[PDB]
Amino acid sequence: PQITLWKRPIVTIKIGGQLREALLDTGADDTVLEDIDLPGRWKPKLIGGIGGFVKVRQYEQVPIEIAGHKVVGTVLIGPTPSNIIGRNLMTQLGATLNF
Amino acid sequence: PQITLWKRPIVTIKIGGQLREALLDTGADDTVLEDIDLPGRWKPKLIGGIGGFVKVRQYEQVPIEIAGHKVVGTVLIGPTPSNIIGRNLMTQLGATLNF
Repeated sequence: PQITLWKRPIVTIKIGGQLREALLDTGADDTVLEDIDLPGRWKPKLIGGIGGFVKVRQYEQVPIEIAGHKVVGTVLIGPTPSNIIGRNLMTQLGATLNF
Repeated sequence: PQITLWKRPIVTIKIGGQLREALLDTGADDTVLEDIDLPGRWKPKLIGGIGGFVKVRQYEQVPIEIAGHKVVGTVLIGPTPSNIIGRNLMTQLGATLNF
């Protein structure tokens, strides 16, 4: 799709059989979702850092559908003030900013 | 331009005769720049809020050039971990996310 920026660019995502929403955030390096579970192995990762780091769980090679488009990539599960799709998945979408 | 998302989408800006850089941030409602001065009247604005709000100065109807494209809009001046171009100016650019 072509998404204008008059509103926050919130899209529907499907991940691990869970239907959720998330913000397409070009100011985020990584994807962070709070309200899901994922199976199998993970690795600890520290995010944030201003006033302290937050420990989250890094899940690799995760199949995720974003606004109807299926991709694979890294998903961090842990606290976040909003679900965020970061550049790591937007590059898998082929997503560009255009003006 | 067409900007891919393999790196942070940092662009050159020109504002009030000052050449600077800033991140095109679709996860930001507003534009916030730290390292500039602007002339004339402003209004106080509170931003942030998690752990407390930060007071900044809102400047209205500011002419700003973003990656060579001249627009007009609101600019907040005050502390920010990085200079940010938010959706308020990206709508003035006609900027879309496309995939």
